Amino acid sequence: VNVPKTRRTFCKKCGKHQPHKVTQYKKGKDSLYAQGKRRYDRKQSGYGGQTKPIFRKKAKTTKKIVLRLECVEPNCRSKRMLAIKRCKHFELGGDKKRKGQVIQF
Amino acid sequence: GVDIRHNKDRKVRRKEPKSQDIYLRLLVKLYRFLARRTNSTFNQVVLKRLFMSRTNRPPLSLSRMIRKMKLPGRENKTAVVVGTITDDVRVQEVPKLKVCALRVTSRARSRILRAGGKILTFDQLALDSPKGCGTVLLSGPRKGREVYRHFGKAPGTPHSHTKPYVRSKGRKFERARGRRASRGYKN
Amino acid sequence: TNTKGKRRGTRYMFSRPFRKHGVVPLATYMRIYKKGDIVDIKGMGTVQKGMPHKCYHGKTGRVYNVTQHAVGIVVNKQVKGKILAKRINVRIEHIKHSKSRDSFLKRVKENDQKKKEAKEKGTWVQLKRQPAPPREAHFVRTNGKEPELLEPIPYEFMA
Amino acid sequence: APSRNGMVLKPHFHKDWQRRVATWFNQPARKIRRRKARQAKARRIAPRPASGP
RNA sequence: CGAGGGCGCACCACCGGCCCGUCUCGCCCGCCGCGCCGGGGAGGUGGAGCACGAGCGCACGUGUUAGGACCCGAAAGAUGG
RNA sequence: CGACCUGGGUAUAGGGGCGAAAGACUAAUCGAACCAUCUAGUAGCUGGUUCCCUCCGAAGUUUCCCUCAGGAUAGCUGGC
RNA sequence: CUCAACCUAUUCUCAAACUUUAAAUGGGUAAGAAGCCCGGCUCGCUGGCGUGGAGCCGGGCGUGGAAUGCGAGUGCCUAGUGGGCCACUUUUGGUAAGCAGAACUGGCGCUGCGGGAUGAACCGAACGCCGGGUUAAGGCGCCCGAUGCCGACGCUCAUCA
RNA sequence: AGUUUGACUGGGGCGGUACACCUGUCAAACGGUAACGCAGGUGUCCUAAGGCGAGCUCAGGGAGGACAGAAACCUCCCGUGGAGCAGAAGGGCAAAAGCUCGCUUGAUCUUGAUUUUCAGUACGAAUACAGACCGUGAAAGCGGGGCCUCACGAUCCUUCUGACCUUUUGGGUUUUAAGCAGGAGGUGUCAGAAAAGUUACCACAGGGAUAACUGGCUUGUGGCGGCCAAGCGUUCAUAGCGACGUCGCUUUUUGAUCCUUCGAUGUCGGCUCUUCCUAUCAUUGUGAAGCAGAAUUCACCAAGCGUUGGAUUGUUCACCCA
RNA sequence: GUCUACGGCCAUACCACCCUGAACGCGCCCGAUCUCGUCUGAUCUCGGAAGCUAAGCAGGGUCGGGCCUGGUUAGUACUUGGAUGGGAGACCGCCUGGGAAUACCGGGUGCUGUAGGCUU
Ligand SMILES: [Mg+2]
Ligand SMILES: [Mg+2]
Ligand SMILES: [Mg+2]
Ligand SMILES: [Mg+2]
Ligand SMILES: [Mg+2]
Ligand SMILES: [Mg+2]
Ligand SMILES: [Mg+2]
Ligand SMILES: [Mg+2]
Ligand SMILES: [Mg+2]
Ligand SMILES: [Mg+2]
Ligand SMILES: [Mg+2]
Ligand SMILES: [Mg+2]
Ligand SMILES: [Mg+2]
Ligand SMILES: [Mg+2]
Ligand SMILES: [Mg+2]
Ligand SMILES: [Mg+2]
Ligand SMILES: [Mg+2]
Ligand SMILES: [Mg+2]
Ligand SMILES: [Mg+2]
Ligand SMILES: [Mg+2]
Ligand SMILES: [Mg+2]
Ligand SMILES: [Mg+2]
Ligand SMILES: [Mg+2]
Ligand SMILES: [Mg+2]
Ligand SMILES: [Mg+2]
Ligand SMILES: [Mg+2]
Ligand SMILES: [Mg+2]
Ligand SMILES: [Mg+2]
Ligand SMILES: [Mg+2]
Ligand SMILES: [Mg+2]
Ligand SMILES: [Mg+2]
Ligand SMILES: [Mg+2]
Ligand SMILES: [Zn+2]
Repeated sequence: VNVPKTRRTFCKKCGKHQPHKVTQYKKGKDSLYAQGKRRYDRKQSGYGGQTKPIFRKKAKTTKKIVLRLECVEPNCRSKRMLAIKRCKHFELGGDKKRKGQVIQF
Repeated sequence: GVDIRHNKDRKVRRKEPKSQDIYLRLLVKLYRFLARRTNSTFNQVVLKRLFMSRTNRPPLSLSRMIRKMKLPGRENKTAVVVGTITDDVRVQEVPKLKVCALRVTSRARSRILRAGGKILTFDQLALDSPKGCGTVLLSGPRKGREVYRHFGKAPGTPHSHTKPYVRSKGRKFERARGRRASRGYKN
Repeated sequence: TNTKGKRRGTRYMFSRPFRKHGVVPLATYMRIYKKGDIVDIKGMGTVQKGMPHKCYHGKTGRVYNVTQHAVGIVVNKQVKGKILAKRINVRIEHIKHSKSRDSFLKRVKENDQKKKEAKEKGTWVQLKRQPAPPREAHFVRTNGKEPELLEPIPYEFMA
Repeated sequence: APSRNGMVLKPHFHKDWQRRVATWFNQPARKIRRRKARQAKARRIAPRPASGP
């Protein structure tokens, strides 16, 4: 799919439709001090081996793309997450399509 | 052969008190005669309530009895309850009531008598009105019991507001998955 | 083994009648539906919005709610050994007024008129419908003409 | 296996509890022994208060 | 006996009302702390709620469960000899 | 007449020993001895489950489950 | 002159995954008192309009508005079961099967009894202990209850009837 | 050293996925309805192929026009859709839902209700509203994704976003952490364990719920017959045969099934021995011939009697010698 | 008796060809300055009124096609329920009720609402 890099959509802080910058959300780095990670490290230390399941049975080939909208209002930089459907190829602000054009020879 | 079904032949109802209380059995003997030998339907209702179990004879508070006897046209009538009359400490003034009950709490009895009221047992009521004339036959709240909060549709079904059976109440006891949209679903 | 698709087995059920395709006639949008009237659920397939499920095609219900384009209908549905009153939102293209209620409401007004006239005039008239009684005794005239004799025809191989 | 409506019960009887069971058949005897010791102590401290300080 | 009429128990259906959470809208009030303070309203919606208590203790029955667990039954595993 | 047969004395002990090797032998037990204990181990599997009369009286189907010899669930049953 | 294709008007034969038409059996709803008809009141909804809609408050109407039958409503707790099988009919795979798989009703399972010699299911009929009467399905040479009727009319000879 | 090494399944394995879904049919004119039933499809794709508005008409054909032809573009006429609408199929659709333009982001922020599967649980998907903020159009309106039916995912954990929000334990400040609300990272065995083999050295609990051997149903296949008679038979359908078709029987073949047996019915062949069957090889008595005789072939009554010795091979079968 | 504007049902209204059309109307028609769109004032938009019913439109016609409605087909096909009916079967008959569809043969060829005109 191809979503433009800018869209005018509802901003919850402004309470109205505003222009937004559109980027692709990427998962942040793990904290190592999240409570679940702290519990995992304590559980794993010592003898006993692997104490939690390791999935290793992958079936999906795609992910739901998440767009991070940022309100371009200078005072309100409020962010939001929109999920769109699954797609194998994702393009941000790519070239648009034209109808009456000659396909490359 | 006859094309009939026999699964509803035997009607399930109390034909006698399951209690062995001989004082209850004596005034069951009294009202069994009254129901049979009069045409009063009051005696039939009183007799069938004498058979009834305790959960089917809930206590009647003083406030509820006062409220039902204060309705227009019920003055100088005998409030009859087949069960216990219970004191209510949420009422401040007790009017002059004439009551007939199976049991009356010690404090409810003292309050009624101080107000100038009268308390009758069911044999005194039979003498005072064998046909049950001039009476207000009252009942306690039948569904005012904790079991009825758990009865109904299952708690895990939509639009059901029935209490679940939990050993303890707190934020860790049956509040996550199936109770809020943030944990799976809510319904 | 059967799929659970919402429109499985509705190939003819939602198809338009022969030479009745095209634009939906506008009087179907001009019918007035109020709370409490009886409506048959058809389910035409030209309009894909507000379509009732295939189990409600041919069922009759009672309107309980009116919106801009649809109505809410309380319609009975039989599920195994119990019947339970479903409430469905159906756009008005897929419903029409049930004439069974119209016929009965007509008969009520006629009955109340007939009682009113009979009381003011001094008569008693049967108002209940009675089932078709046994035929009365009558005379059949031959009109001087003997009944025509009928005999079974001989067999022959037609073709 | 759960059956219809009920309470999720978690009995703590997975740990060989039958080998550590305290019965109380010596409770009436313990009350007698404590009572006798109380009386003996009061006799020992003759005019002093029987309870203590 | 009795057409009609009346007060209506319990309970059921429905409509209102009140309490806590959370939204939306909006205007007022309080004062030793004039505050990034405190209180209040209307309209939806979430609660195992209120709406003149019904529980507690004891006994019995049935059902479910943890225990050797209705009775008998493995191939095995472990500790020490 | 030999890498021969054999007594007695010694050494090696159980996931160990010993094997010119067959998973052989290790007290009639060996692809892990025997003894006691943990232990009445667990079993969705097989077998059994003790007096009389009266009344009512089924299911082998729905949905979910590493579910298919089992359960939960609805249904059908009885009792109050 | 002739044969093709093409077109036109006809003609033979078909369709579980074709169809104009279109049954039988079947599915839903209605057959009143919570109804009908009068007046009024409320609304922040709707709006040319005292307009619409809904709600509420009074009043008057009983020939109780098809047949037939039946006393209903409602709650709690709950066992067993969750291998099924058979028959008429419809029906899928298979050459077929006492095969495998569906639909409907009934049955067996859980069920004895009369008959089919015999038999889980067929036909009749379902059951407390008995006497008398009468039947069902089926029978009435003898086994073996009952034709030991002066039964009626035909058909049939088989050296595998 | 510990543990695991899915399920369904006309036994199991191999093969497939009938394991989560969608279309038509089965399906017996409501709905529902099975098999490793039939014909197929899905794990995507799309800033437009989403949302409005406007203007147009599509497939195909006929007739014409320089190059230009059977297909290049232009023109007229006919054209109920015979095209197109992303994809499988079905439905639907014509100043449409198709094509081309213009403007856009309703594919946004929210609370409930409902439908579908259904236990009337969830997820997914969908329907009708209500409250915001927008788009488009002159407006009525239409739009909170794709014309409809499919295109997907719990707890725990992680990660991001939001409240000048709550807690962070004697008080305060600040980092940090925990929380509340909403997205995402996924479990395809798709209501969601973290998982390779081998055993003939094997073990146990069971199973005739389930295979290997008999028996039973069936008889496709095997075997043996019949009907018709185009032909073969120097001629001549039928002495002897019998193509194209068609009707049967048999259970000495092999399948099909899984009813009995898994707290056991000893599983091939030979040897030995008895009996039975007839669809008769010989012998007895016969009929027919393309029966001169001899020999042979066909058929009838017929199972009384006989049907052998050996080489090779475990063989049954086979083949050869006599 | 008709028409116009807006319609309801959506062919008894459609399609092919022919004839007639008074009056209003509806059109065809004339032009591009403005408004507005085009490759093209053809369409659309605008400004008109010389001419014409040739066309559209209306009415009528056709042993017209279609469509609508009847008869026939036909108590046929199929079918609910029943039998210890028949038949080796395949299937068939009867009892009890329901009951079609072609071909073929007839008739018909828009009704109508609101508002506003014309018709001696
Ligand atoms: Mg019984
Ligand atoms: Mg309420
Ligand atoms: Mg229980
Ligand atoms: Mg035991
Ligand atoms: Mg182990
Ligand atoms: Mg070996
Ligand atoms: Mg043991
Ligand atoms: Mg078993
Ligand atoms: Mg079967
Ligand atoms: Mg059984
Ligand atoms: Mg039974
Ligand atoms: Mg029986
Ligand atoms: Mg018998
Ligand atoms: Mg027999
Ligand atoms: Mg008798
Ligand atoms: Mg006999
Ligand atoms: Mg005899
Ligand atoms: Mg014969
Ligand atoms: Mg059907
Ligand atoms: Mg159906
Ligand atoms: Mg358009
Ligand atoms: Mg909105
Ligand atoms: Mg849509
Ligand atoms: Mg699953
Ligand atoms: Mg010849
Ligand atoms: Mg078997
Ligand atoms: Mg079987
Ligand atoms: Mg043996
Ligand atoms: Mg033997
Ligand atoms: Mg012979
Ligand atoms: Mg014609
Ligand atoms: Mg018939
Ligand atoms: Zn903003």
